Amino acid sequence: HHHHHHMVHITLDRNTANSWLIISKDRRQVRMGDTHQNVSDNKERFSNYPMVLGAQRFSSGKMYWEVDVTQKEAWDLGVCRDSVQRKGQFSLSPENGFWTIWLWQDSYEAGTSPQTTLHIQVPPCQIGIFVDYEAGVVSFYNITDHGSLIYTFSECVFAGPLRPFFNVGFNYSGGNAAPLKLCPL
Ligand SMILES: CCc1ncc(CNC)s1
Repeated sequence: HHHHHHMVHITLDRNTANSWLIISKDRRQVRMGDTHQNVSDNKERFSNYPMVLGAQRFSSGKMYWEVDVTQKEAWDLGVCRDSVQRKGQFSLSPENGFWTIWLWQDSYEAGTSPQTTLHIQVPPCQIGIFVDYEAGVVSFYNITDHGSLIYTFSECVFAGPLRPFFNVGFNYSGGNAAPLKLCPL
């Protein structure tokens, strides 16, 4: 792909984070803590899952960023509406305001309803995410495999400002402690 020139500097919004997440001082890395991280509760925090939003809001244009997923067993990445539900249980789907892919139990899937099997021959260490607001497109690229396409959501009905979306996943296994990292331009 040739989307690299739409690169945007994404930073994480502490105030949206689940209370067990640890966000680095530069706001470019997030990982699961082994306990509550001693923050006050607020209506923005994702309560049920280890999720956090980027600070940036997009309502136009073309945007591209990259995320490092090295050695993780489970994660969700993509974009979501600024107004997605924060509390209680919910599915990641466009009907609920999410445009996401994930890794879970050694398989990759796109967050459609129902979910779609992805075909990845080279497990990615870094994922590229491309958003074209006007076109209604969210695309995912395998940086480890020369930028090969993973998945395109088209005909997207964003219906609001978009925010970068992250889930570090649970760490029940002891094999999923590694962080998500926003990679340099
Ligand atoms: C969603 C908040 C959490 N409660 C317990 C957690 C620890 N499990 C890996 S994370």
